[PDB]
Amino acid sequence: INIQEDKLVSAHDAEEILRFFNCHDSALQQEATTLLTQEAHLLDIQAYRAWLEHCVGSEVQYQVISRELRAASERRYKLNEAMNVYNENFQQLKVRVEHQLDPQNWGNSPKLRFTRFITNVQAAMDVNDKELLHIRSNVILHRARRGNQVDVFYAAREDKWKRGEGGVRKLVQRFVDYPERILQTHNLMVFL
Amino acid sequence: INIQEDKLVSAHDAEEILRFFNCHDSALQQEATTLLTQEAHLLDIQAYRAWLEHCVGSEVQYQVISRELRAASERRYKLNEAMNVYNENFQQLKVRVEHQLDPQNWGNSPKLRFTRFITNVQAAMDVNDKELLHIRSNVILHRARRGNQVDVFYAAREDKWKRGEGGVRKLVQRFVDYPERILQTHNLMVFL
Amino acid sequence: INIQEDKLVSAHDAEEILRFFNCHDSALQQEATTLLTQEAHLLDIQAYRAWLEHCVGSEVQYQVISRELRAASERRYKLNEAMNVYNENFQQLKVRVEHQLDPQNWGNSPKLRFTRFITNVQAAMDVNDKELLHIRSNVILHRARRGNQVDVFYAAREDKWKRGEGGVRKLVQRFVDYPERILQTHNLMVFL
Amino acid sequence: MNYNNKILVSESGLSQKHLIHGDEELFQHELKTIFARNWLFLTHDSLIPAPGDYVTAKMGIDEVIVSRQNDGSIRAFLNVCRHRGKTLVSVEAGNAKGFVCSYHGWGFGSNGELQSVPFEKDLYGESLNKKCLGLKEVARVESFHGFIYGCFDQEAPPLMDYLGDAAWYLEPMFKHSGGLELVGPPGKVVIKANWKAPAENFVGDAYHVGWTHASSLRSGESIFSSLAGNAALPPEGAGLQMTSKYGSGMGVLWDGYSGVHSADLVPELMAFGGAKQERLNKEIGDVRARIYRSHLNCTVFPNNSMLTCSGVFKVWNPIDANTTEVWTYAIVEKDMPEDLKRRLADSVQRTFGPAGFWESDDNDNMETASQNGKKYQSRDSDLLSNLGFGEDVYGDAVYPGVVGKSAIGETSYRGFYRAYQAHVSSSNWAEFEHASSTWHTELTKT
Amino acid sequence: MNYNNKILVSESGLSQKHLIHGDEELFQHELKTIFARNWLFLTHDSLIPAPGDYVTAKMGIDEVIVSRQNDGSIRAFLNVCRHRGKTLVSVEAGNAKGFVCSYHGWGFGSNGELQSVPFEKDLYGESLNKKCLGLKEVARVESFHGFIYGCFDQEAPPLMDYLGDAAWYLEPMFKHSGGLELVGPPGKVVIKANWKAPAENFVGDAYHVGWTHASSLRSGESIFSSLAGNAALPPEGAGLQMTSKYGSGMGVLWDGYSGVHSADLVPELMAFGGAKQERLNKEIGDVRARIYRSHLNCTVFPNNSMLTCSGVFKVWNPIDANTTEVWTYAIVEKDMPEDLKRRLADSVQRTFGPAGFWESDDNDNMETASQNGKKYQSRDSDLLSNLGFGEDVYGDAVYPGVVGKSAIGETSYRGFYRAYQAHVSSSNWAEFEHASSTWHTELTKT
Amino acid sequence: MNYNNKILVSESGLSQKHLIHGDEELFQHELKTIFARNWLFLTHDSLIPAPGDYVTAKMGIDEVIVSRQNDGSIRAFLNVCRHRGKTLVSVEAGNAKGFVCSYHGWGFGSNGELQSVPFEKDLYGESLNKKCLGLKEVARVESFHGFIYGCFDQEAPPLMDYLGDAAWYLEPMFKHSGGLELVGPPGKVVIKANWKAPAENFVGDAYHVGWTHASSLRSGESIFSSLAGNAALPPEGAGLQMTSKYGSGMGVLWDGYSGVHSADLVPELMAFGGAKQERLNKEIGDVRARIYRSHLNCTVFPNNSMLTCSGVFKVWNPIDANTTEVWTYAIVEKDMPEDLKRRLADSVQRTFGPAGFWESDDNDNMETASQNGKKYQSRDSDLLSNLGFGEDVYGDAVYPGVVGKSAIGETSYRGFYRAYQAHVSSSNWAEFEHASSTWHTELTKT
Ligand SMILES: CCc1ccccc1
Ligand SMILES: CCc1ccccc1
Ligand SMILES: CCc1ccccc1
Ligand code: FES
Ligand code: FES
Ligand code: FES
Ligand SMILES: [Fe+3]
Ligand SMILES: [Fe+3]
Ligand SMILES: [Fe+3]
Repeated sequence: INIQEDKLVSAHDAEEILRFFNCHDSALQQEATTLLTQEAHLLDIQAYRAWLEHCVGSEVQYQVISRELRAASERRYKLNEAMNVYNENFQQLKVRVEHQLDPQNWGNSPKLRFTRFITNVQAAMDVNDKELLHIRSNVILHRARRGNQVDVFYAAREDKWKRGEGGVRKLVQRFVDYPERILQTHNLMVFL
Repeated sequence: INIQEDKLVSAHDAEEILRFFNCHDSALQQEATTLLTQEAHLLDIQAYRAWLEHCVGSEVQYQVISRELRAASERRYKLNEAMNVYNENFQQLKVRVEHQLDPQNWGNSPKLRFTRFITNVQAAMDVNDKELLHIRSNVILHRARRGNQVDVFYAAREDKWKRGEGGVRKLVQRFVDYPERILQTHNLMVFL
Repeated sequence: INIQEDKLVSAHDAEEILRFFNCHDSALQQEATTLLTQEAHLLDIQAYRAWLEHCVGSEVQYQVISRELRAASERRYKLNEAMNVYNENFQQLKVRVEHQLDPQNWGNSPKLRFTRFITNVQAAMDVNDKELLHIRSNVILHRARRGNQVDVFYAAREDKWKRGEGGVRKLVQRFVDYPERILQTHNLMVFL
Repeated sequence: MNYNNKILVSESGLSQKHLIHGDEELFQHELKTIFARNWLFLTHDSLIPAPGDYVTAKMGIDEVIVSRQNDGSIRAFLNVCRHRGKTLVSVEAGNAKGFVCSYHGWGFGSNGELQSVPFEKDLYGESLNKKCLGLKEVARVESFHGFIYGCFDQEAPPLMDYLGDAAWYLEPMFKHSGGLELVGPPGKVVIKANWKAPAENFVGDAYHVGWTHASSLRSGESIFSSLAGNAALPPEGAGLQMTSKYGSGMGVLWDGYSGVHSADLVPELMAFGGAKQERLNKEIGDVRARIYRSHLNCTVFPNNSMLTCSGVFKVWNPIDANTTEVWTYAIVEKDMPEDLKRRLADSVQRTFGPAGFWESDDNDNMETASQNGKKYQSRDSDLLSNLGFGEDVYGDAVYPGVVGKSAIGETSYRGFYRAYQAHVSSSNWAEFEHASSTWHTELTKT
Repeated sequence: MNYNNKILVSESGLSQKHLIHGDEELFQHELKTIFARNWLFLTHDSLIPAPGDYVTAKMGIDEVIVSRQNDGSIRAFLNVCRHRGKTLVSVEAGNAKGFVCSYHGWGFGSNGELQSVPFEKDLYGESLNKKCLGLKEVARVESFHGFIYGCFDQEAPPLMDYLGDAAWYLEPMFKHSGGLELVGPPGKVVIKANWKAPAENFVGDAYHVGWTHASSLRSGESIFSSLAGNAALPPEGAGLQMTSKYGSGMGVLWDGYSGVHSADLVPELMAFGGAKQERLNKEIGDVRARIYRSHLNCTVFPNNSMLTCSGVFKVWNPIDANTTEVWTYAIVEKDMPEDLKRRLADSVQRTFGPAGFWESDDNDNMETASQNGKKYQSRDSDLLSNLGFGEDVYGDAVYPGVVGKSAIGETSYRGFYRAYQAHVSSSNWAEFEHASSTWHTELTKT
Repeated sequence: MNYNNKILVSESGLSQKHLIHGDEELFQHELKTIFARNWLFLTHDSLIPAPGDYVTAKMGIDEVIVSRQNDGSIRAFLNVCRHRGKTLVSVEAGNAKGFVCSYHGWGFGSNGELQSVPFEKDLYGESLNKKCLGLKEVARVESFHGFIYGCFDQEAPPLMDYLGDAAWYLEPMFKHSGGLELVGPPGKVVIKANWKAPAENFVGDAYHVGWTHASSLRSGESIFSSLAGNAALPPEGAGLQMTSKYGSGMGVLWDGYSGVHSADLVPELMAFGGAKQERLNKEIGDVRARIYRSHLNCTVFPNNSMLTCSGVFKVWNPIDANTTEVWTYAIVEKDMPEDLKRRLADSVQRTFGPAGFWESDDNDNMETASQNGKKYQSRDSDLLSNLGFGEDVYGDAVYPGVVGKSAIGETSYRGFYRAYQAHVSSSNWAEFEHASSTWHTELTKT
């Protein structure tokens, strides 16, 4: 992509496209689909400890940003473009997991219901680190609670996964640039 | 999964996870995807007789439950936990199909529009019955009618499929625990 | 499908089913999935020129219809059944792309956010033109803008794709019969 | 709108202004004059049988906690903390000796009393008067053969008197059958209709069945199936209609014990009901034993409906003028075999539940009829309920109430709306009584 | 708010209170004083040409059935059953001799009469007065060269008089061209704008075109394209603006026969319009033949708009103060070749339909302008429409109406809002007339 | 409702009618008597430091553009075009010398002046009075140590006087620390609560912390963690509560400089705050230097809240009675190392942002408490805020304002609601003053 010609495309997005158009490995796309489907299953059933143990690397950065709305022509205002809804290391994810599992988390009674839909999976090995797997995928996340509360989240996820303990591929980075600026879902207290 | 440690996980959900983490067969996942995509296509075009003939086993149990909201700490109140939105054998599904096709079903004019999105497909042969296929998948079901009525359903489906007439794999059990307690979709008159 | 028996099924829908139930080629389904996932990625990042260059054939017809609501029993009233929300050749798509990229398209500042979910992919080579690929797929398209505007589109797409310049498979026809009669999304200014 | 003067329902209940299904100001007024004044269905003994058992229920737009006391009685309380008004209970059913607020931790007993306040001694000292801080209690809670109703108005008639002439019809199934159980949990679905649309339909609408439910009648192979597409009229003497002083009413379809149930339950049910009827002949007489095994479509004013024998039990919970939350339970006779009870419950939900194919037939009818009540040219239009007018009787030697001796008519619409109008135009029960002193005469005119 | 006294539109239509785009009480008042009083677009002959053909249409928030009678006339009726108020017709178009209600099966004729009632003899006997139970009929239905309008108010002026001075401008294209056809079905989209926002824009807003539509002008290569980004002002004499007694008005852009159509249709259209113009010179004179092939942006008060030559035809159907359902049809000249008609229709939808790229340019403008009318600090603020004030004329020897002899101005806003205010402050047509007896003098002051 | 007479808040602020959280008419009245009258938070110097820098902000339901002028001052204007009312600016922040409307292209300066009108000479000639067409300006804009507030009412007290006795408590952190910076952009989330629910919680609710936040306290390992599940009461002298004439108030928790931050920041923060405190002892005295490093939970009336030391900064933007848009920024001390500032900002969002796990604990509490205010049986019920009443003082030799010398109580609720009621029942500032001439006496009764 020439971003001088395709004027709406960001440098970051053009770079990410490039990594998937090159070496397409069908087997890798399939492995990635399995990995993400199993991860989503563990999260949907609220097996948060299993998710940490089986899916999340010790060196993880788990990050979801919210980007301030700026003019397309803006070129002078250079203050913090985004805030971090999440920007968690492993210990910080563990804190969030303990918070979910705490029997005095009143918001979790009656039990929440989660349903995740993972689509558009793409996978490519890193060029320089042949043990680093780039995986892109989109998620629709449906959360239902308390009779008539229904919140639906939509996002693209840029992941890096790497083989860890026992040779199991685990998440070492997730980056989400959340597409809605003002959340209409009461909170973003879900693991995208 | 240790459900004593992962306190939010039900015994049932932990059991279902276990069946998919074991023998992963990529070919089986692909067959399952085809089976479910073709089933969804027949339903989307409202070919309900074809769906029965091609997708539904004579011994089917087609079940969708709605679970009463109970305290996470509840241990004494032991009355019926759920009701059956659907709990149909083949003849009962046939009744519902005839109701859909009846020319005096006024609600079906003008013709409804259905669009189904099937994701997160997992498949595993049963351990004891090597002819029984377990298939898990999630569905978003969009129903549009009468100009401005739009209802979107979200669910996880636990299926069992088995080879029947002519060697065709057909649904012998579908179980859905509907995630929204109070429906905001006018009814649940759709085949999940 | 016998549409005399399956009374809710249209002749067109029955014909489309038939093309996918015949020769199933798993490799073709996979190629189609890659093709559509890459197309959706280019659109999501608003690389509209790249989309035209890499995904759209010079002989394309890109068509989205809205069908007037008629009685299921209607047999006499024979005036135009549908209008064209889109019915574009390549040059007309190019006009729309230039409109998106124009720096005086005020509606595009701040930048829009798109997320597409492509599911239910089916693929079959044409019987008579062994270079024509039929691809069916469903899309959920999420568009977010201006803080709190969120519009979600749902559709089934009937595509034909054909090898063009450099042997690259490109879209030569997309047909969508939009399922909602009255749009509740402000407009249909998205590429389904 | 001046509710003292505005004729929303014409004399004898012959018509109603269409706006009653759409007007939000009137809906707000109904919260006061209908829902805060009248008896509303809460639960059944079978759902809270043991001390500490509780459920949540709606009463109008309010939510209440309904709790079995240690002494075997039932008390009901607003689901609202007496401190800063947080919702106390977030589940639908359970068992507990009390309820603790998740905001500041105040603890209320199953008896509604404020029992504990965190760090009371250190914070409030002796200054907090907990005796005056009990949960806001529903003034009246009474039982009709296990079916528990509540009323916010201390001045209401006892539930039995409130049922009026309808009680006589319900007793064979509710009492003389040995008793009913409510099978929960209920299905719950929101529809875009005014609560009065399904309430009026269940109270007295046999006319709609053959046409509205043509597809369900034809497909389900039930006992009332000869009616599909108005192919056949019920014969003379096929049933009757009734209504009562406080608004409750019902249709009676003789002998229809298998109701809407598909042919797969018909032989079993018709055998069971017939066997019990033969026993009841000796106890309550032939007519009343026949009523036991006859299909009753009933509304207990204002918003509780049922189909006996079919076993359908409904609450039309009001949300706004065009929004209603429908709760659907199954009723079964206690002495039915457990396997039959299970299949009957599933069949109730199959036909009239969230995916009830019969209930779906009614959707557009009730939603559009309600929504049209908001449309400018329809607000002041007249909904008609004149079918059978001038042929109703009162004080019959056999069948009590205002009675239309025909299976199909609008007798029960008239009594329902007469009571509705008398409530809407009254400030209290005494005024309702004054407005109702010639209720049956008004209904039987001409 | 007291609508008799409240100045919502200032003298000469020079400004309007911003609240008019946001106030729900005023919206409710408009249902009475605007929509129930004035002429509203229903359909075209070309969409219901044969006996039995019908469509549904909105009239304000009400829905009507519009039916071709056996005698060739058209009658329109509320889409509401006379029994218990269910919506009769659930489709948008078709052909039928009558309509049967899906609730209790009452059958109405295409002429609105109650023709059949299931089991009438057995149920109602001879007591049902069907002659008094016909569908509620739209009092007035008239045609302007095939374009069918309805009015609930029997007292309204004939449609032709109601069009007033605007009729003269429309006639060359609507009448002298040989006639137009409406190509359906329409696109239908909900926008979050008050109906007055697009109505005012189409009636008289040429000023916005170069800036709002900069991207569409630059990208589409149409005939008005020199204006993109206000790069160029239309020369003197490029057009004019007009308005009329009953609120209708339009802009005229001389010779712009290819309108918004992309360059792919420009040569064909400019040839076709020019050829017909040369024929019309001899019949209606040079000026009027030129008007035929000139681009008219017009609103027929209150909520029907069009762009002639571009062929865009709009209904802004009111839902609430910030919600409007936009219906978009194409107009074509009957004697155009069929292939040109097809491409013109697609081009209308391409530019101004549900995915109309021109129409999308207007979205934020109309939605935010409407929504700001609800904001506290803006309610009492003044929307300005003073451009060109003091330069309008009336009674011109060539161009009738209140006329601004310039392509860009706010003449038509002023006449639109003068009529609007006169209606809002009046209880009936007689009062509107009294409030309008010096309408043109008010518009041409200073 | 008659707001002159209606007792919405009882004497001494001891209780409030639950309807205040649900009543839409009262919400509309608050737009006038609360939001259009009082000081509302806009932005910080650190977010618009350079000439031309601007942000958008809400003031009540209105939106404003807040712009740094060439002279270093800040001016704020309604985000509404003076022509036909379109929203001028669609982004949240940027740098520009002016703003051009996308409808007809009118150009306004950063100083609000109408600077350009497309084709002004050709269209308006000399008749357009641009000097009278500047953007509607916010009458009052003032700074409290870089924190910029606005007020629509020219008659308001200066911001410093408006802060009243609360200013003394804020100064050590806001002024004597060397100054704070606001780290943007804020998180933005809609909750289904009345704006008063979180405002009252931040102003004076220490009671809820141990119970509401039990899981966050236990899981996060913060400094206030001994309180999880009400396992322990803060010792005597652990803190105090205060309130002020114009409604602002706060709790003070002695020494809690690491606030809600997880153990990963505790040692660093406690070292940093302690070091600066030792320097401040010599400058402002021991007590005030201790206040600097003490955790303040504060609401600046009406709808701006903060937790100092935790660094949480909140705007509760009103949408309707049960809808609030929550903006969450981080505050940091300017002289903190940049890496600490970055981690502090992330930690603010981790705990109290859109996915703030502490903030999530409060969701159901505030949403249900607000929504219950609409329920019929709760509207006229009394929300209690009597904890600590009869033990507050005024005019203390060390701690100014109405002060409760205990860490946990409802002192600040009482002062908040006393000011609220005085505003709701007053037509202007003079009337508020008259209604407040014995404000502290009322609060310290018994
Ligand atoms: C027999 C089902 C039914 C339902 C409602 C009213 C009457 C009858
Ligand atoms: C020429 C397009 C147009 C549209 C509306 C108003 C004026 C002009
Ligand atoms: C310490 C966190 C907190 C929040 C609100 C009110 C008081 C205290
Ligand atoms: S709101 Fe229930 S304890 Fe405070
Ligand atoms: S409502 Fe139409 S027939 Fe009864
Ligand atoms: S509305 Fe802003 S320039 Fe016209
Ligand atoms: Fe029915
Ligand atoms: Fe425009
Ligand atoms: Fe809190």
